[PDB]
Amino acid sequence: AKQSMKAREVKRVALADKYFAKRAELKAIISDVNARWNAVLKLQTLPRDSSPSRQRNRCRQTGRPHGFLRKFGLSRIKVREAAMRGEIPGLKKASW
Amino acid sequence: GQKVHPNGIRLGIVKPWNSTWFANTKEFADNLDSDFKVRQYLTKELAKASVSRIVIERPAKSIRVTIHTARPGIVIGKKGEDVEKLRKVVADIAGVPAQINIAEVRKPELDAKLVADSITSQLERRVMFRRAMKRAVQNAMRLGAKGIKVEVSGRLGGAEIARTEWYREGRVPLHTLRADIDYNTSEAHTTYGVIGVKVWIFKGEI
Amino acid sequence: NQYYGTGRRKSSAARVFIKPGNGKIVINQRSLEQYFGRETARMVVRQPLELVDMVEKLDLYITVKGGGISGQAGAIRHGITRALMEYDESLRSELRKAGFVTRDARQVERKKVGLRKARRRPQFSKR
Amino acid sequence: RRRVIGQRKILPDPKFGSELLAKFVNILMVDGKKSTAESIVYSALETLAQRSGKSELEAFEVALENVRPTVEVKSRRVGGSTYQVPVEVRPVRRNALAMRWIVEAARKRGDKSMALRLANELSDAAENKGTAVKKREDVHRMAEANKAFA
Amino acid sequence: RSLKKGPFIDLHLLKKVEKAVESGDKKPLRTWSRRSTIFPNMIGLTIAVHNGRQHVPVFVTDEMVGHKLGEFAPTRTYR
Amino acid sequence: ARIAGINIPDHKHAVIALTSIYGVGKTRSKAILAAAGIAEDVKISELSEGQIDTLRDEVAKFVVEGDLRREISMSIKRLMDLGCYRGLRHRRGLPVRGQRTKTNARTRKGPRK
Amino acid sequence: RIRIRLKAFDHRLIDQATAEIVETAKRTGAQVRGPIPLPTRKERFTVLISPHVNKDARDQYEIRTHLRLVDIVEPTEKTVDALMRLDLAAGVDVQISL
RNA sequence: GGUCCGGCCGGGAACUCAAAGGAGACUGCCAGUGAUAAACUGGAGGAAGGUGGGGAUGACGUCAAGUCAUCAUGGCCCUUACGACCAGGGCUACACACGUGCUACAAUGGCGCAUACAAAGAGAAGCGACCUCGCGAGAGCAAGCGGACCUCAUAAAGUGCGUCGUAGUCCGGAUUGGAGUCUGCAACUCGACUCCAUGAAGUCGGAAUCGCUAGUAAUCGUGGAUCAGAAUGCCACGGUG
RNA sequence: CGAAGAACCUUACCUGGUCUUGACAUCCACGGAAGUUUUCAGAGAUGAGAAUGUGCCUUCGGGAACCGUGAGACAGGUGC
Repeated sequence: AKQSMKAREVKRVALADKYFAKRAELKAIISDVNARWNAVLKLQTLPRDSSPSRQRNRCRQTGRPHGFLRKFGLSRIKVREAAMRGEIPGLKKASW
Repeated sequence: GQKVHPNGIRLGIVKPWNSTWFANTKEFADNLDSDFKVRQYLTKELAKASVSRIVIERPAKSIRVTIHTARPGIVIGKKGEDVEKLRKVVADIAGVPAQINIAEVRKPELDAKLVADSITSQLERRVMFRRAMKRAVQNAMRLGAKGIKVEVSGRLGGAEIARTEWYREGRVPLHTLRADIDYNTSEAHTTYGVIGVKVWIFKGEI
Repeated sequence: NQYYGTGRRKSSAARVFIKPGNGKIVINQRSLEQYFGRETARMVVRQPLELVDMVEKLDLYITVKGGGISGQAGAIRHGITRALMEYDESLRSELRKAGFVTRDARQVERKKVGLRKARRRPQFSKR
Repeated sequence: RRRVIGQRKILPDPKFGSELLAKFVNILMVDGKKSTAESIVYSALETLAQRSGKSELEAFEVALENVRPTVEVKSRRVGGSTYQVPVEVRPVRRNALAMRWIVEAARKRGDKSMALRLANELSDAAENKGTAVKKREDVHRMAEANKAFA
Repeated sequence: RSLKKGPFIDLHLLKKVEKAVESGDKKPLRTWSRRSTIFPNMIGLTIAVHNGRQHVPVFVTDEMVGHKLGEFAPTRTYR
Repeated sequence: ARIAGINIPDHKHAVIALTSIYGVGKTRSKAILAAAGIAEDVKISELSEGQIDTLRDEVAKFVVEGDLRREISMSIKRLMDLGCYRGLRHRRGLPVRGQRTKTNARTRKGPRK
Repeated sequence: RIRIRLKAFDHRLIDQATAEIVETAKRTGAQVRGPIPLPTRKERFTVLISPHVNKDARDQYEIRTHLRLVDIVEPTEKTVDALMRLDLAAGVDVQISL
């Protein structure tokens, strides 16, 4: 994903905290898991366009939604490249 | 790819990684990204001296700025004012404080990264090409080494078609696992493209 | 107060503690047909042990865990050969010509990249 | 290949003991299921055992050691033949061929249960009829009728 | 396919209803909202649902609110 | 009886033959048996004088036969009249499950030709 | 009743880390433990070898991360050494929890 | 030793187990052969002999082979834009063709009961026991655990019985319909899962062609990652074999 | 196969709404502590309000963050 595409998502993840902080428990719990008709709807759908569902995440370093490894902050190329120069601890060619 | 260009299995057997820190399994990611970002800003503010290689050490409550150079004559600057400032930058990206560590000497003929960025500066001033890598390998054999083998991409005279710049002298085995293969990369930023640079010194046996 | 022999077979590793005696056949406070699934293997693995003779020189008390069903019965073989060298070496030798003092020289092999099973490289037709 | 092939240990039948009978389990192994195999074996043994004399090992063993071939045909351009030349096989591979053919022969029956199928087929091995036998009678027919060295 | 038991009533129909509880038909309702499932008061109207290109009016029936109203506009055409 | 829909098959288990009762199937069978307090070890062949009642009674509680085959097929035209996706896809023969009509869908298009 | 988690990648490092602390721990209590090594909480990946095409060749990396716990079971006043004063390593979970 | 028979309790560190540190195997030794060269064939001892097994190990090179779309970048071109931001659609069309997989065509079996043993990984926008409710998926209640502890987990084929009898069926599950579940604001083209029904084609595949030399093939599950939420995919682990 | 699951967004593509030193950067100048919850209208994108918070330092201007505007050098390009 290109410089711009990353950017899009940075601002999405930023705005996530302005629809998910105090707003978070509000958006979810206090608004779901029973409570619940034409009310619940228009409340919960506050923009439609920010929620953690809508977070596409990607890397913090080079983006792209394929290849991704959320658990470790790393992605396809950003394993091989880095690891080789020894920029990720612990990694070595596999032999389990 | 020719070979798999190995040097990360060779920090997996001998000599710790160049970014040793510990984190929890999903706490990894944060600690990760912050580090590679910090390393980048670090290498730019640290191109004033010849980078042998930065490495970092983080016990997750401080980070350690552990640049090694062939120009600690610049890294000091005047007293401790120099590096002081540089630490502040660190503090921004990776949110913890930092402490400066020593830069040791061993001659820029030794350790592969010295011999990289040097020949690269030459090439970006558009001189020697064939003779560029060569002068820096007669250097490295002069004192020390048990054989150096540089490889550098083609494009002699600045020319369009590449034809590989390859000279070795001595011995560099490149599959040894009692090994002492130093390796770093540079890339030039010529007015015609990108010349990848590769330096392989077999300093010793272990 | 016991005498041991090992039991290392393909994933199932086995404690084997001999009381010298005869007249038992127990394995896990259970017995063959109570502990095994009633496989075919378990009946079979009495034969190589009767060469230098058993349940007439030793009581069988076995406490195996982990690994396979067959692996298990296997592990008996690698335990009783081992407890049938601890009294004389005459035993041992006919256990090595039996090939069941030898630890199993086969073990489950890794999948590799490009392989769909442990050594099955995808069928094609593209020529 | 360098050197020549080794041999590989196989365990005989536990209840009656015959390597050859166990090599018949191997031949009947599909799905890898040796378990579900050890059923069928005894299931066919008894059928045999009642109806036939000899041993119960020689309800299979002998009966089969006469509808096993002694010639297999391949071919090569060595001898100056383009044709299928007889090959006197090792006694062990004698077995393997017949055992195999007999087992194809009970999945060509819909005579209910791979017990009852394979059973009555092997009872007719001593009676020398059944399309299991007739494969021999096609190999050895070719070879001796169209001999082209040996 | 399913609606769970949370069908979307939608808000961009909500607005329509309030401009349709004093008026029957007066226009083909420019409604980009597809994921509706409309109240009876709005049934009997030409709800012009958006189909990714231009809207198409839909003479709703009660059996077109068993399900989304988007489904009753083709969003591709085959020939 | 043979009840609603001609034939009830026999020479086989009660549950089985009950699966052949045009809208009764695997579960729905043993569910009538459980109801009517009766076994499946016995065949239908034996047709109990108890079971004979519950035949019509429990298949009368389910939508089955003509009744079901009506309603379903009434609803294939229902949507069709309203410009539904589910609708028009039935008259091209097409699926509604998002299936592969780039490659497959040879029960919707019929077989390879 | 004390879990001090020493957790690092390669064992040629965890053992240097063990050995700088484990000395004082000798004196410490009368029911203190040696380094209990646990099984390995292991990770390992496979990521695609190239910027494009194929998927029969991926680069395989590994990364053991075995988990020693010396421990200092049965508290004394001397615990402070091997807790804080002799350990602060980068590559190892420094654990000051009792 | 206790037992409220469970490593549940203390106790014992023997044992497995983990997994750090060693021990070892080198054609070293025995016989024969050979040139009384290496080596070869057998042999012993031994867990293992003669690249031990499996990884990682991609030579110098070739294909202007792929990748300006991870990223980098020389030039060129675009600049109230092929930029930029959003809603919807299209990425999962289709009248077709081809490739790589999955599931069957059956009693070496299917379904029903009960029952036999695992290995390796995962985890605080998590996995989620328990108990309650649900035919069920699962929901409600919530313990426990950031973890050889607890939750995922009950391994499944297998086995002993019950049956069905070689029928397109008691096989097989496609299609569709209805009913429902879950993640979300919301599953319309383009979600998966369950529930019941409907019940497909198919009765082992011409011509041809490929895989696979052993813990493999075959077959049977299991776990992971990406995952809000969609694995017959990939990636890994064992079972039988 | 890239794609370690493509419902929306992803997403480059298309149709429409819409913007033009900019969605994303640095640098210079101005205003305003940053901000907070809402209203109306719009499909939303947004656009304009309505109330409320008055931070770090000051030399009292300025800055340091941060937000809009202005002006350009530039910026953007998964364009070839």
